Amino acid sequence: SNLIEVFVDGQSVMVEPGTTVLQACEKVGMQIPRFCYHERLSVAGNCRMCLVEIEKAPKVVAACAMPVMKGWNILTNSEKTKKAREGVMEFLLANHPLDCPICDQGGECDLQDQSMMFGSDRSRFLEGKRAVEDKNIGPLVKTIMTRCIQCTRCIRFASEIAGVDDLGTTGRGNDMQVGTYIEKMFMSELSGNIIDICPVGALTSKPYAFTARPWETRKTESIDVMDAVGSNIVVSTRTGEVMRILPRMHEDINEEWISDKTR
Amino acid sequence: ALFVHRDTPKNNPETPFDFTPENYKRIEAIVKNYPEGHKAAAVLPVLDLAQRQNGWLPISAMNKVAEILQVPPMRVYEVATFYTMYNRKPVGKYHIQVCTTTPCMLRNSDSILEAIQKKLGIKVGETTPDKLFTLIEVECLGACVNAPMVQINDNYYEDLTPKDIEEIIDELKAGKIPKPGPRSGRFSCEPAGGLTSLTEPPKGPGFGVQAGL
Amino acid sequence: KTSFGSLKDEDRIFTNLYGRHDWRLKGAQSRGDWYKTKEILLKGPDWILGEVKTSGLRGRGGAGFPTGLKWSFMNKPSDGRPKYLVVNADEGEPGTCKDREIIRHDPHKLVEGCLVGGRAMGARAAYIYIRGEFYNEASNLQVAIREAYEAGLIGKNACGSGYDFDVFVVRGAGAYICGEETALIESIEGKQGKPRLKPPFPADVGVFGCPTTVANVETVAVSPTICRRGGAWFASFGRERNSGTKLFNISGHVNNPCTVEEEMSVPLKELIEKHAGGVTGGWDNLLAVIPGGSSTPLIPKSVCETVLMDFDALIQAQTGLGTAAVIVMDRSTDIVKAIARLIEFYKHESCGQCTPCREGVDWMNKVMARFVRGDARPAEIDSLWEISKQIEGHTICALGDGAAWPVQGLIRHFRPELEERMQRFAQQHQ
Amino acid sequence: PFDNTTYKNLQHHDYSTYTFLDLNLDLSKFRMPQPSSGRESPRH
Ligand SMILES: NC(=O)C1=CN([C@@H]2O[C@H](COP(=O)(O)OP(=O)(O)OC[C@H]3O[C@@H](n4cnc5c(N)ncnc54)[C@H](O)[C@@H]3O)[C@@H](O)[C@H]2O)C=CC1
Ligand SMILES: Cc1cc2nc3c(=O)[nH]c(=O)nc-3n(C[C@H](O)[C@H](O)[C@H](O)COP(=O)(O)O)c2cc1C
Ligand code: SF4
Ligand code: SF4
Ligand code: SF4
Ligand code: FES
Ligand code: FES
Ligand SMILES: [K+]
Repeated sequence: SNLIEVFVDGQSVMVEPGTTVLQACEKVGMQIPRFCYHERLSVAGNCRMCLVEIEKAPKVVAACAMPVMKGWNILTNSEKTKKAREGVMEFLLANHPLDCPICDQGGECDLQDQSMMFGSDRSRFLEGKRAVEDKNIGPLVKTIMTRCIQCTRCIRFASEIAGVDDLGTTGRGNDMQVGTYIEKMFMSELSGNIIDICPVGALTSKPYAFTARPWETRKTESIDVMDAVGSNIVVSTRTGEVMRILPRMHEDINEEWISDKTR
Repeated sequence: ALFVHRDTPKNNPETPFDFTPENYKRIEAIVKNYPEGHKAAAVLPVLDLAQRQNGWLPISAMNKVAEILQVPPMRVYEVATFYTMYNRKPVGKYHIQVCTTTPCMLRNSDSILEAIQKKLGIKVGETTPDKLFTLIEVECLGACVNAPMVQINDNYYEDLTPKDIEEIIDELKAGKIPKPGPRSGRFSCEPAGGLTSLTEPPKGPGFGVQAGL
Repeated sequence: KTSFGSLKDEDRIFTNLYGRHDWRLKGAQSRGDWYKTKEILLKGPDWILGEVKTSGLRGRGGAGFPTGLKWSFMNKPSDGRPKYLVVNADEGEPGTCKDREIIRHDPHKLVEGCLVGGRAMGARAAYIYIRGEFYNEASNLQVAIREAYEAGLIGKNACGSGYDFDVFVVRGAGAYICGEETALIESIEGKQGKPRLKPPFPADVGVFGCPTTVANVETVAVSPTICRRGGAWFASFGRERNSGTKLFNISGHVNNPCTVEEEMSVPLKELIEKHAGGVTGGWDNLLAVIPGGSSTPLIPKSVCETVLMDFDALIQAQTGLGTAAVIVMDRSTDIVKAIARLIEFYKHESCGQCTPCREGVDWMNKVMARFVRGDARPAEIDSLWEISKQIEGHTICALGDGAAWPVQGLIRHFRPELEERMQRFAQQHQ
Repeated sequence: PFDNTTYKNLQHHDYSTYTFLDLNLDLSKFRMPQPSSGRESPRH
């Protein structure tokens, strides 16, 4: 074989060559915080949340991209790893709008959860926040780009899985905006998965807008009958009333996507 | 300067734009410069050539470039919006650019900018009513030992004074072209008090070559 | 040797640096260029790399990486992909103008270095990336490349050596971030100037996925002279691990701003007093010096007296040699406004890919505008130090460190001035 | 003769807006054929 031995917090595990630090930590049972990394999208490495300190090395590496080699010890809960996570989340929340009560992502927001779990507890920001002009991409996805953190999952999904090539990043520096640069409607058969894979409330569901909250919906696993694929789904209801339909993880049929007719 | 486009009557996808045949030959030379399978690598020079033909980039050169090079137009939009040398708005005939970074701000480029502003009667980012000048403020332009300096189109005007640059603007308003160089006694980059180094003639070929070569 | 400085005119590599002689092929061959290039290309890539390694040459881009090992990273048998040399002539760093003079006045030295470097690692071609604003310099370089092509020095059967080597010139579109090697590689390929991550290094995956070596103009244009005069001759200047000569650009509040070649370990005071004509107002009027352009932290008057201008003598003085661009500010300089202007410059020329630079450089721009106006309390000085520590070391490329370093240098050397300005505003306003 | 005063870079005062691309077009007939990746475009 070709298994190499790596150490996660001193625990020895076997990994294949080319395996990143994030996958090794997932193999031992640790979940690295991540924003721009998705297991089915390409590796981008532009959010710097997955920074972890390899011991005997005075520079944190990106766990979502850096492969492991023999003898590497990964300190997933060291002091400088936590300091790096706190600094990255401070920079992420420097310009975020105070829109949590008016947000459809509230209660199921990734940013809120790892800010409660890995971020700091108060703010040192004192200046004016930025504002981004909202774009229209269709009657299926509601777009509020003041909440986008430029994670570039839109572009990767539209360029690799949807195969449309209609989303991009126009601008430079702090004024970089994810959009289409013109009044163009992103209309494909898989246009709800960008709602699914947006870590923030920038791309929300237009028919679902302002209807329920994630902590109260009862989730029941069911089977899609719209097509012959047999997609496994979750129907989330509220007091005997169907509210929304989400995909289910099933690597043999519909790995984590569904068509928008199902949704 | 916004990074989103609205279809104005002057800037729409139906705006006529096409390459002249000699520009088509130059475009084919640009494409032939790059390896096969990577024809998308010629987005920058073809777009620059389209700007030099038209003077600015509407949304008809970008989709023409995307059709010619067989790329998605979103990538051409990304390239046009990323780089600062691409004019998505119609600028005047002479694009004056004043560099106000620290090596130029130490040598009083603000006096030059103020003299230009109160000579032309406009401000930074504004054009003249007759569409002849456009004054914007840029970063360092690689002539910091010749500070202060401005750049007009492809011409570098260096070691300027307010009176000298007022005369330069007057020369441009008369239709003449000035000499693109330093305006003091120095020629390119030497000290103004004469050559401190390289006063000896160069030794020519065969000097100091090691043995066995 | 312990005393350094005052390089003789026979030992300067860049003759016709000031443009006083002919820059074309007749003027190039009358000075020593294109001499015995067939023997250089025939002696072997390993021989050329050994001559570069023995010279002790470090990267003149600003990193100071040893060029011999970096060029020896490409000495591997090809897996069918072509191999490329990419010469970077972006030169967007403030204070730096040496590569512009090298392109404008000595293009034949650059293309001879391109041929030698291509032979040194078996490169197929050369993609000289030049700045978008350097139109006349790029045109002069193209004229010289045409003159070399028509004489058979490069192209098919290069210099009668049987080696195949092309030289291409591409032009940027006004982005300082494109000066970075991986960002330049992405910009050549028809994408934005967003830098890649390492690994993969450019020797494994570079332009078009091929093996690629990115090299500065100043570390390329000396390779023919190193291979002709000898590695030990180049290593006979400067201290240990700082061998060779260097182009220095003195600008700012000086009597004569100029670009001058000099030995590596010349004192800064000797360099200023000999080639720049002195500080405007005398040496007692000196306030601060930025040693290596805007990426490196400044040093005050007291430190600046007895510091040599090489890598180690500045690293031990908590700064860097950088592009070897000396910016001089006398006592009439509002130093806070200058550093705020530098932070604004780094704010504008940031690609925005990775979030610590994209957010925190604007953050320091805002707090530095407030510091220049004096509208602050002394706690946000230490808060700004913490922010600059949070950026430095958590970014994709090295623009984050290059924007964090001047803030840290200004804080460390001039916190009393910030405090008195801020308390003066607080007294006059309330 | 040995001159150290006259600026010899006087060719760049007569450069138009098409000089670089015309020079590249002239050079395009001297260069070797480019390698191919086996496909016309990455999305083909
Ligand atoms: N010259 C200019 O205009 C500017 C220069 N700089 C300077 O540039 C420096 C930062 O630039 P970097 O390229 O990030 O420096 P450094 O981290 O990367 O490395 C320099 C070169 O060595 C290569 N390298 C380093 N370690 C390697 C390894 N283990 N294996 C293979 N290749 C390896 C890199 O790929 C690169 O080509 C700083 O010193 C900064 O002051 C910064 C801004 C502007
Ligand atoms: C933002 C940024 C801009 C840079 N710009 C340049 C440049 O204009 N010229 C240069 O030689 N190096 C520049 N560098 C340094 C390069 O990354 C790299 O060190 C250099 O191109 C090659 O170094 P070498 O001299 O060892 O070949 C820049 C680095 C960064 C992070
Ligand atoms: S996206 Fe998340 S953090 Fe942002 S406003 Fe919505 S719930 Fe709050
Ligand atoms: S809208 Fe959401 S998924 Fe798209 S780039 Fe922004 S944060 Fe990422
Ligand atoms: S540090 Fe700034 S310029 Fe460099 S990759 Fe990150 S966002 Fe881009
Ligand atoms: S998850 Fe690795 S940088 Fe974003
Ligand atoms: S700082 Fe103005 S040209 Fe460089
Ligand atoms: K979402």
